[PDB]
Amino acid sequence: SMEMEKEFEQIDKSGSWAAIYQDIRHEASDFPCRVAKLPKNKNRNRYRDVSPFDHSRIKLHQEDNDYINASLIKMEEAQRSYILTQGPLPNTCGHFWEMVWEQKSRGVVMLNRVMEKGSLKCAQYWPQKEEKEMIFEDTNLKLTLISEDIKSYYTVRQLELENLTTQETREILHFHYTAWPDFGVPESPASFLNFLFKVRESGSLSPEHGPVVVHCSAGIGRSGTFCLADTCLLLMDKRKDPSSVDIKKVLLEMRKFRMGLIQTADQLRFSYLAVIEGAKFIMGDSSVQDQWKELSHE
Ligand SMILES: O=C(O)C(=O)Nc1sc2c(c1C(=O)O)CCNC2
Ligand SMILES: [Cl-]
Ligand SMILES: [Cl-]
Ligand SMILES: [Cl-]
Ligand SMILES: [Cl-]
Ligand SMILES: [Cl-]
Repeated sequence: SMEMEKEFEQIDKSGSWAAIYQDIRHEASDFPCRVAKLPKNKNRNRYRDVSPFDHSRIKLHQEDNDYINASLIKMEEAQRSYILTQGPLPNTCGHFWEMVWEQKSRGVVMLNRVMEKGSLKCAQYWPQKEEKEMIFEDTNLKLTLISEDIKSYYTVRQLELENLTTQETREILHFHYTAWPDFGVPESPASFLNFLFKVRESGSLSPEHGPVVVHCSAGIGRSGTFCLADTCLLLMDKRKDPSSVDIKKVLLEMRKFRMGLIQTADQLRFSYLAVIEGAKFIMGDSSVQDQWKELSHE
């Protein structure tokens, strides 16, 4: 029916997802990451092969060291921005919340678990109990769990972030997709889309706020899948025209701002599936959102 559906079926028939995905890797932008590779920043990076480009990196408003492994993905035509970052390290959780503060983000999207495949993919950067708030002494921020709503494959938390210097406080929404394997895919397009539209419905993507912060362990694989689907749905929505959306071109545009977005060919295949199914809602069938909520078994 849609032009991306036709392409999807042709790629499936010819079994060429791996070759399509490798073409994207071959054509993807390459820009320098000199700040990331400075010896003083070695312990601020989780993975030595995952670095922010200098031209798009988020700078901390600190005179000491402004480096965080985070990139501003600025989608000009779609008119949506995202900050993609790695899962914070035990020594960078203060930097992480400093970035959320300085960038005026309303939401944090977390697509991984703290422990995956027997390893620590992300530091425990938010408080798990209301009565045990966290204080980040290096960046002078306080973080309190206000409430949380646990569902079968995601959790939403309300956090309070306080600048202890000025005593201003902000409510941060934490959207935690808990059933997405590292280097894997979500269990259905339905559950992925149900989650994405929860983030959308919260207002956290509004241009009145700073860019939403999106992370997985590296800030590229699952994070890239999430952002590609959202931007493609937004572009389709802006024009009310599925055919104007070239998913591979959009992914290449995003990769001008951070390397390695979408880490497997199956994640690329999955993001086609999410966009194709999300298109039903965009183009005026709001009952599919109800089917997602049911099929996902919240
Ligand atoms: O968390 C993700 O979805 C993601 O992109 N993970 C990535 S990308 C990436 C790695 C990982 C990892 O978690 O081990 C290891 C080193 N190579 C690149
Ligand atoms: Cl250095
Ligand atoms: Cl977790
Ligand atoms: Cl495990
Ligand atoms: Cl960690
Ligand atoms: Cl890659």
